[PDB]
Amino acid sequence: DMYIERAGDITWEKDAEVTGNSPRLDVALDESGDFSLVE
Amino acid sequence: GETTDGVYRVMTRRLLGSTQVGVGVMQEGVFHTMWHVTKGAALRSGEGRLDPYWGDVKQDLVSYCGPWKLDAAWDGLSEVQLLAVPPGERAKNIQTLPGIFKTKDGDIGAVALDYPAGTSGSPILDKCGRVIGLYGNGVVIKNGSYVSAITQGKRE
Ligand SMILES: Cn1ncc2c(C(=O)Nc3ccc4c(c3)CNC4)cc(C3CC3)nc21
Repeated sequence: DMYIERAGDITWEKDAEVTGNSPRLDVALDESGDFSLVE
Repeated sequence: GETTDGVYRVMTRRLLGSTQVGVGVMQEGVFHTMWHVTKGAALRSGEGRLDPYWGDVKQDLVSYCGPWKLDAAWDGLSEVQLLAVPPGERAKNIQTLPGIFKTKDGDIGAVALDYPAGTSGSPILDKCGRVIGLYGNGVVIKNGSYVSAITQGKRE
């Protein structure tokens, strides 16, 4: 049986760690909500 | 139980110790998470119970106690913040600029950050702190890395 625990407020924090790239990917979504790359 | 607005961890005691299977957003008395996290099973918050209200396996979203309340969306221009809640680690905001998932039904946002599968359900925020979607459903790219979509529900 699953249970929930509070992990904090939801706020935007200025001066946060800025990382990660921005890629454009051609994808497909199946009936099961599972993504797949299209080529 | 506790129904204060905020971000929450979704845990399970079904395995060895307490394992984090995901994350979710409590907003306006409704707990929003990803369907693959809870599978539509009821959740517990202390002595209290949270029963499913809405869910969809294709969208991969589920709401508890009421209908989906999160209606904000990415503008397609600005940098967002993944409020990552990783297993055993403290909540941490990571500012990033999303990419794009181009599909046959329109384009969606996409955050390229590397976290364990148990981080699924963590909200993605706009500059106002509004939840523009959940992190945890996407694809594996050429280098084995995971790129998640920005998944938002519909508000009626
Ligand atoms: C690194 N990594 N490897 C796998 C994963 C997944 C994942 O398996 N998501 C998932 C699973 C089942 C289903 C759906 C999605 C939707 N249909 C059902 C999630 C994340 C999140 C942190 C980003 N990281 C992963």
